[PDB]
Amino acid sequence: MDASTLFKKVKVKRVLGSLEQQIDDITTDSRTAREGSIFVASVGYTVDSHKFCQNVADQGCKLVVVNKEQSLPANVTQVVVPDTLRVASILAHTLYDYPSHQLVTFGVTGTNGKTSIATMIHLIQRKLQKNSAYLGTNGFQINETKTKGANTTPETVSLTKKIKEAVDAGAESMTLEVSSHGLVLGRLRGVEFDVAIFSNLTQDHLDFHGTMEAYGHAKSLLFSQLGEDLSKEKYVVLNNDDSFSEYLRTVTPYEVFSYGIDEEAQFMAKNIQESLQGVSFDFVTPFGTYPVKSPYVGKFNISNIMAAMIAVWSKGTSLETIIKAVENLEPVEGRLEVLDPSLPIDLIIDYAHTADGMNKLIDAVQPFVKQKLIFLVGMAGERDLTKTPEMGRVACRADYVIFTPDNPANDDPKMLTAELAKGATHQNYIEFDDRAEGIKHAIDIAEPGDTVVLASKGREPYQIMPGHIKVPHRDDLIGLEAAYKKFGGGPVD
Amino acid sequence: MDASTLFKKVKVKRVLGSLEQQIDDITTDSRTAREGSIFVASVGYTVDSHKFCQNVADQGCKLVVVNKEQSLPANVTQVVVPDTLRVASILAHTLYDYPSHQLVTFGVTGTNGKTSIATMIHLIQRKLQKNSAYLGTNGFQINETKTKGANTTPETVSLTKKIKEAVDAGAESMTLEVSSHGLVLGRLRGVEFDVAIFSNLTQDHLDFHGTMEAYGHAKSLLFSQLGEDLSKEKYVVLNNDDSFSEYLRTVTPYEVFSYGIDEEAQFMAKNIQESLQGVSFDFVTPFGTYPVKSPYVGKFNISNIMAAMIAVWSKGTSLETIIKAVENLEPVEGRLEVLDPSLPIDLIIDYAHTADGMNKLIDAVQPFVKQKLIFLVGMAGERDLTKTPEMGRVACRADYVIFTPDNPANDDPKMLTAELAKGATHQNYIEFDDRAEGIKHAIDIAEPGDTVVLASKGREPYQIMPGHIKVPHRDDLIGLEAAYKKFGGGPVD
Ligand SMILES: CC(=O)N[C@H]1[C@@H](OP(=O)(O)OP(=O)(O)OC[C@H]2O[C@@H](n3ccc(=O)[nH]c3=O)[C@H](O)[C@@H]2O)O[C@H](CO)[C@@H](O)[C@@H]1O[C@H](C)C(=O)N[C@@H](C)C(=O)N[C@H](CCC(=O)N[C@@H](CCCCN)C(=O)O)C(=O)O
Ligand SMILES: CC(=O)N[C@H]1[C@@H](OP(=O)(O)OP(=O)(O)OC[C@H]2O[C@@H](n3ccc(=O)[nH]c3=O)[C@H](O)[C@@H]2O)O[C@H](CO)[C@@H](O)[C@@H]1O[C@H](C)C(=O)N[C@@H](C)C(=O)N[C@H](CCC(=O)N[C@@H](CCCCN)C(=O)O)C(=O)O
Ligand SMILES: Nc1ncnc2c1ncn2[C@@H]1O[C@H](COP(=O)(O)OP(=O)(O)O)[C@@H](O)[C@H]1O
Ligand SMILES: Nc1ncnc2c1ncn2[C@@H]1O[C@H](COP(=O)(O)OP(=O)(O)O)[C@@H](O)[C@H]1O
Ligand SMILES: [Mg+2]
Ligand SMILES: [Mg+2]
Ligand SMILES: [Mg+2]
Ligand SMILES: [Mg+2]
Repeated sequence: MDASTLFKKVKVKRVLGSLEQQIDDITTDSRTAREGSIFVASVGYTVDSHKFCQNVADQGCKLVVVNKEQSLPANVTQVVVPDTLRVASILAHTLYDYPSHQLVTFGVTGTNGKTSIATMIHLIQRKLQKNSAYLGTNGFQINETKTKGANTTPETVSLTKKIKEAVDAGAESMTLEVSSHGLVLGRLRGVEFDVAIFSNLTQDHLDFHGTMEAYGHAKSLLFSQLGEDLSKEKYVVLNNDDSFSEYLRTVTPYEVFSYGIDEEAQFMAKNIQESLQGVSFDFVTPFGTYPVKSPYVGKFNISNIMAAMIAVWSKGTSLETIIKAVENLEPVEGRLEVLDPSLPIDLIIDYAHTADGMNKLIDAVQPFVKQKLIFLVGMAGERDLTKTPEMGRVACRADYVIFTPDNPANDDPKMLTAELAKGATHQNYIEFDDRAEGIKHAIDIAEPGDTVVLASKGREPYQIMPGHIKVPHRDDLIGLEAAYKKFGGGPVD
Repeated sequence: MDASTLFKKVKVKRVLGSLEQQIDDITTDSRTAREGSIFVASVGYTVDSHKFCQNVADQGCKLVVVNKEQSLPANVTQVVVPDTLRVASILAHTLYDYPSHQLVTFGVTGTNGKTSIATMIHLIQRKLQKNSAYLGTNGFQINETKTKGANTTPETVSLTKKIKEAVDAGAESMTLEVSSHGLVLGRLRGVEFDVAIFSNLTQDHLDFHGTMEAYGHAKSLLFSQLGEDLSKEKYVVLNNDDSFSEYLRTVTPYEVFSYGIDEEAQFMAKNIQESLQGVSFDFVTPFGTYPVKSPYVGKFNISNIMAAMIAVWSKGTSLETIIKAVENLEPVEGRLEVLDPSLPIDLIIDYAHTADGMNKLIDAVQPFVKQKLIFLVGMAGERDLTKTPEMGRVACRADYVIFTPDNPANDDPKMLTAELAKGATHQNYIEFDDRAEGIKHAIDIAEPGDTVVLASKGREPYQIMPGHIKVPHRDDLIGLEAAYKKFGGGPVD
C-alpha cells in the first residue's frame, strides 16, 4: 500500500520528499531495510540507529522515520516525528491490517509461569485440532513449526510481523508471553488481547523497575490495556493465591475468572495427588467439580494448568473437552522435565531462576527423593543480585548444591557463584566458573537412587558469554552424556 | 430487550427463576427499581443495598442481581454473581447499546483543571454549532440545559444513563471529568474514551489513595484503558509542565500531543499578556504559530485552554476555527470569575481548594492588586488534613486572610479553620465557624480599590452540614449582597 495512506495515521510529522511510493515492509533494524521498506530509527541501549540511514538508502530504502532530520540524498523521503517507536507500532499494525484483531489473542504475564501457561494454552488448542501460534521465551511457534528468538517479548515490529505470520498461516488463536519489560518499553503497542492471564508477582527485574510497586504496576498494563468496549467478549483470569490479583481486578471492566489452591476461588484444585509422572486433582468449577489428570509435575503446574484451561474455556470451549485434551499434553520444554526415566537416578531439568521459582521446584520434587537431592543452579549475569543469596539459601534445601553462572555475559562468573554462596545454610556446596563442568560434577557425586536437578536453563541452547556472545550449551545433553558414562544405558553410538 | 439476551454476556452466574422477561431499565438504587428494571445490589460505604430487595419486589421489579441468594418471593428472578457492580456496568452498557461508542468522548483527569478543561471543550463544540454534552462537578449538561448531580464522576449506572441521554439528544461528542475515585471504584467501567487529557498531578485525595504513587497510578488508568486497537482514531493530550506526563506516555500506544508554557512541548504559549479581562498569547504549534485571545484569567487557564483546543483539534477541526471560537467563550462557572466589575473593589470567586490550586489563583490575581488582597478560603470536611496548613501558608500570600469551613459535614468547623491557621506566616488572619459570616467580614474589611477573593466553592449552592445535610449557600450571592450594602450599586429591589 502507499506511504501516503500509512502516514495519514500520524498527525504530527514533518515530511521531506514524496509519499507516493509503495510500502510493503517496515523495520526498526537497518540491516533488513530495502526498496519498499520504511526504516524507523531509534535510540537503543547500545546504538542510535539514526546513524544507519545512509546504509538503508544504499540498500534501496526510500523512506525513513526519524526524530531529527538526517543527512541523506534528496530522493529518500524523511518523516520527522517526536516519537519514532510509537509511530513504528502505528505504521506496522496499519500496514499488516491489524493482525491482532484477526484472531483470538491470549496474553500471559507474571513473574514465573508465563512460558508454562502460554505453552499449555497452545498445546490445548492443538489437541482440539485448532491452528494455534505461540510467542515467548521458547521462540515463535505456528502449530508444530518452531523458530528461536532473542526475547520473550520481541520489539514491536518483529512482534507485529509474527502475529501477521500467524494470521496468514491460518491460526485461530495466538498466545503471547507478556514480559513486564515488553509492556513498559512499548513492544506490545497495538497488540489487542482478548484474554489476559496472571500467574504471580514475586521479586524479580528490579534492576529494571527499581521497585516492586513499579513492577506490579507494569504488569497491570496488560489488564487495563484490554480497554473499555464492553461489546467485546474479553476475559481476565487471575490467581487468587497471589495477593496482587486484588489490585488487578480494579484496572479492567471485563469479567474476572479466579483460580486457587490455597485461597477460595471460582475454579479450585482439591484432593491433589502428586507423582513425577504427573498429577490428579478434583477441579472445582462454578458448574460442577470434575476429575483432572495432568502430565505436569507439581502444585505450581496445577495453578498453571488451571489458568490455561480457564483461558480456553472463556472463549467458548466446553470444560469437559478441555479436561480430556489436557490428559496427554506434551511437555513444556525446559520446565520440570524428567529426563530418561530408565536411569538409576532421577535426572530432572528445570528453568527455575528466582527464589520463588526454586522453592516451587523443590516443593514439587522433594517428596519423591528416596535418598539425596543433588541440586545445580545458576545465577544470570548482569541482573539484579539483591535476591541471589536468597536463591542460594533456597538451594540449600537440597543435600548437595552446585552453583554455576547462567549467561554470565560480561560479569565475572566467580562473582555470580560467590553471590549465590553467600546464602548457603550448610557446607555441602561447590562453585564452578564453568556450568558444563558443574553438571559433570553433579553426576560424579550422584549415587544410584539419588535425585539430580539442573535448574535455571532447561534446554536453552547457549551460554551468553563476554561480548554478549552465545556459545552452545545444553544442560539436558551435557547431563545425559555424563549420566550414561557413569551409569550405562543410553542410545547406541 | 429480554433478560436472557442481557445475561448471555455474564459467564459466571447462578440464576433462580426465568429470564424470559423484558428489561428496559437498570439501577443500583432500589428507590427507582420497577417492573422491567434490573436492580443490582451492592455494598456501599453506608448501607448494603441487598437489604432492599424486598422493597424492589414490592415496587414490581422481578429481577435482582446479588452477591448472595436473598429471601424473596419465588416470582422474583435472582442472578447470583461474584461481583455485582462489575456486572451492573456490563448490563448497563449492553442495555443502552454501548452509548460511549456512539459519539466522540473526551475524558479529562488531573488534580486541578478537570472542570475548566472539560467545560472549555464543551463550550468550543457549542461555538462550532455542534451538539455537545458535559458531565462533571458542575453537573450534567446537554447543550445549554443543565441539571446538578452528587458527584464529579457518578456511579456506573447513572453515568451510563447520562451518556445514553446525550446520544439520544443527538450529541456529537461528550466530555467527562474523570475523577481518580471514579477510575479506581469502577464508575467508568465500559466508558470508551476517544481522547484522554491530563492537566497535572499534585497532592490531593490521599485519604483515599494513601500515597502519591497510588494516586498517580489511578489517573494513568484513563490513558491505558484507551486500549490497543490502532485502527481507532484515539489521542492523548499531556502537559509537559508536569513531570507525571513522562510516565503517562508509557501506558498507551496512541499518538501523544504535548502542551507547555515552562517546558518545551509541541504546542506552547509564548509572549503571554495578562489582565482580569482575559489573556493574549502566541500559540506555537507544529503547523505554525498563531495569536490567541482568551477570556479566561491567568497562566493556569492558558494551560487549560491549550489542552481544550488540542483535544478538539485532534478529532479533525482546524486550529484556525478553534482559535476564533475561543475568543468569546463563556465563563466556566465558579472558576476565577470576576464579579460585577462596576464595584469599587475587585470581587472574585474561585474554586481553589488545594495548595497548588491556591498558588495558581493567587499568581493570576496578585499582579492586578492595586492596594490590598483580602483572601477567604475554606477547608473541606472529612478530607485528608495533611496539606491544610500548607493551604493556610499559601493563603498568607494575601494581606488579610479569612479562614472558613467548606462542606464541614460531621467535622467540627473550628477544627478545620484552626488547621488552616497552623500554616499562617503572618498575624493578619481571622477564623469563622460560619462561612457566610466570614464573607460579610471580608467586605467589612475591604476599602475602595481593594481586591477580595472568595476561594474553594465558586457558585456551589450548598454547605454540606452535620448528617451530611445540604443547606443553601452561595459565595457569589452572599458576597454581592454584602458588597452592594457597603459600596452601593447593584440592581433595584
Ligand atoms: C536491554 C535490552 O532490553 N536490550 C534489548 C534491546 O537491545 P539494544 O537497545 O541494546 O539494541 P541496539 O541498541 O543494538 O539497537 C537499537 C535499535 O537499532 C537497530 N539497529 C542496530 C544495529 C544495526 O546494525 N542496525 C540497526 O538498525 C536495532 O534493530 C534496534 O531496533 O533491543 C534488542 C532488539 O529489540 C533486544 O533484543 C534486547 O534484548 C536483550 C536480548 C535482553 O536481554 N533484554 C532483556 C532485558 C529483556 O527484554 N527481557 C525480557 C524478559 C526476559 C528475561 O529477562 N528473562 C531472564 C531469563 C533468566 C534465565 C536465563 N536462563 C533474563 O534474561 O534475565 C524479555 O526478553 O521480554
Ligand atoms: C465515599 C463515597 O465515595 N461515597 C459515594 C457512595 O456513597 P455510599 O457508598 O455511602 O452510598 P450508600 O452506602 O448509601 O449506598 C450504596 C448503594 O446502595 C444504593 N441504596 C442506598 C439507599 C437506598 O435506599 N437504596 C439503595 O438501593 C445506593 O444507590 C448505592 O448504589 O455512593 C454514592 C452514590 O453513588 C456517592 O454519591 C457517594 O459520593 C459522595 C457524595 C462523595 O463525596 N464521594 C467522593 C469521595 C467522591 O466520589 N469524590 C470524587 C471527586 C470529587 C471530590 O472529591 N471533590 C472534592 C471537592 C472539594 C471542594 C468542595 N468545595 C471533595 O469532595 O473533597 C467524585 O465525586 O468523583
Ligand atoms: N506458577 C508458578 N509459580 C511459581 N513458580 C513457577 C510457576 N510456574 C513455573 N515456575 C517455576 O519457574 C520456572 C520458570 O517457569 P516459566 O513458566 O518458564 O516462567 P516464565 O516464563 O514467567 O519465566 C519453572 O521452570 C518452575 O521452576
Ligand atoms: N491547570 C491548573 N493548574 C493549577 N490550578 C488550577 C488549574 N486549573 C484550575 N486551577 C485552580 O483550581 C481550581 C479548580 O479548578 P477546576 O478546573 O474546577 O479543577 P477540578 O475540576 O480538577 O477540581 C480553580 O478554580 C483554580 O483555582
Ligand atoms: Mg519474569
Ligand atoms: Mg518465559
Ligand atoms: Mg482532584
Ligand atoms: Mg471538577
